[PDB]
Amino acid sequence: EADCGLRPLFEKKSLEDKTERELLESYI
Amino acid sequence: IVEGSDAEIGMSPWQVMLFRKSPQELLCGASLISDRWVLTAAHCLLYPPWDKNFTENDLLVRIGKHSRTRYERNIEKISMLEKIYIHPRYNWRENLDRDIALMKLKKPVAFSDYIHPVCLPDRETAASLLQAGYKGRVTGWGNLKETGQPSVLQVVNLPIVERPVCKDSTRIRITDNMFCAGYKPDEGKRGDACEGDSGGPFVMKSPFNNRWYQMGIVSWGEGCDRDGKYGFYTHVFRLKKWIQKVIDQFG
Amino acid sequence: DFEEIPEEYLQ
Ligand SMILES: C[n+]1cccc(CNC(=O)[C@@H]2CCCN2C(=O)[C@H](N)Cc2ccccc2)c1
Ligand SMILES: *[C@@H]1O[C@H](CO)[C@@H](O)[C@H](O)[C@H]1NC(C)=O
Ligand code: NA
Ligand code: NA
Repeated sequence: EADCGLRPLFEKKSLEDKTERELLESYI
Repeated sequence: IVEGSDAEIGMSPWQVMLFRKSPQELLCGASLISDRWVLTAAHCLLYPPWDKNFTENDLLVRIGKHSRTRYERNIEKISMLEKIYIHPRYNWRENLDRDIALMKLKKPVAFSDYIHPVCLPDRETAASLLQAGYKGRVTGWGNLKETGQPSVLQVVNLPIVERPVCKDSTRIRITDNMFCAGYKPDEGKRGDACEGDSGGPFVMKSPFNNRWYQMGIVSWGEGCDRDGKYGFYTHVFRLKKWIQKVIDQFG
Repeated sequence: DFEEIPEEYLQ
């Protein structure tokens, strides 16, 4: 899908979930 | 999921529950990859050592769920299976090599705030993100401990482990179609998938395009959350040629 | 244990 992987309640609204930053910080 | 936490509402809208019709019970996790296709572990459908060999009519998939046991009226959607496809070289005899299966739904599911597909990785995204130390996220309604069950979907973030460490942790033969994840004993943090989480997704959020990709499928482990052991995941990208072939042929 | 699901899905 063109829209795959973008969550309606998070990415689509520019809201972050409580732990996704932990993932980003690991991508060094 | 051991040592995880309750998911937030809509945190994993691609999460799918594989549900046995009779008796009514959870069979496995799975993931939504389009309006008509669900991805899971082959061992969720076929595992002769445990007399497991499900046919389409044995099963339902429940999409959009949060609560494990409730019927989530007006939120979840329940779909029947048109056809199951298991990887032709799935190795149930030895080590679960190529532990992957697809399920086509009888009718497309409607997307909503709670139901939305995850991306499958391309070669570049896989090469970029499948690196030791990089963390992914595993979700499921499986056991909270090795030896009970959660009220709602559980989530845990876990780092990918160096291949030699994966290999040295087990007597089972590891292949390029698997990777392992979890913390080392010296790392102080914990967490793992467990029985019941089988077939669920290991996902990573690309920092390049801010989309979630499914890199792994919960496949196997020796115990749950044991020190010095790791969870093993089907390497989705390595098997993507098969995925595409099935979808192209039967879509 | 599991809440019963609508009959329509078991037919
Ligand atoms: C992280 N994790 C921990 C425990 C169980 C699981 C879910 N997979 C399973 O329970 C699978 C299904 C068949 C036996 N499984 C196992 O995980 C076995 N415990 C180990 C095994 C590996 C490979 C071949 C045979 C046996 C995942
Ligand atoms: C599993 O089920 C199918 C169909 O019912 C059957 O043909 C097959 O021999 C069984 N065992 C397998 C695939 O190992
Ligand atoms: Na070994
Ligand atoms: Na461990």
